[PDB]
Amino acid sequence: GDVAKGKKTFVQKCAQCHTVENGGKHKVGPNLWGLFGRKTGQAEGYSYTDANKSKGIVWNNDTLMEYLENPKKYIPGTKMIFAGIKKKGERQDLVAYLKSATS
Ligand code: HEC
Repeated sequence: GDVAKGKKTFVQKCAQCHTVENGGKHKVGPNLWGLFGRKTGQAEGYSYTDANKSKGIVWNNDTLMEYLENPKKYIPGTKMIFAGIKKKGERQDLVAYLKSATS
């Protein structure tokens, strides 16, 4: 996806609850550094719900694309209160940015 477009999407819809940089602070949600290739709920020092921690899947392009379309559907009981990015293209660009900004 388009990294530049994904960045603006992140700033507009995710930034209020997330940071992505290495050593980033946890806000409403956990810092996202190192997300790809890691199982759900593994950000150091963040208090996740049992649901996010128990999902047991590995975050990557395919799981992030599904999750971001409807967070609560993928992880019922999650405390991430966000409806999701409905457009696939917008979601793909966001994932592209996430991959670039989190490593
Ligand atoms: C606050 C109102 C939020 C907004 C807007 C977004 N997210 Fe979030 N996110 C939030 C919380 C409180 C949590 C933890 C949920 C829990 O049940 O513990 C999360 C979690 C995520 C995750 C999973 C992280 C992990 O498993 O380590 C991802 C990948 C994530 N959030 C992504 C994300 C994106 C890309 C957003 C914008 C579209 C976004 N979130 C917004 C709270 C909030």
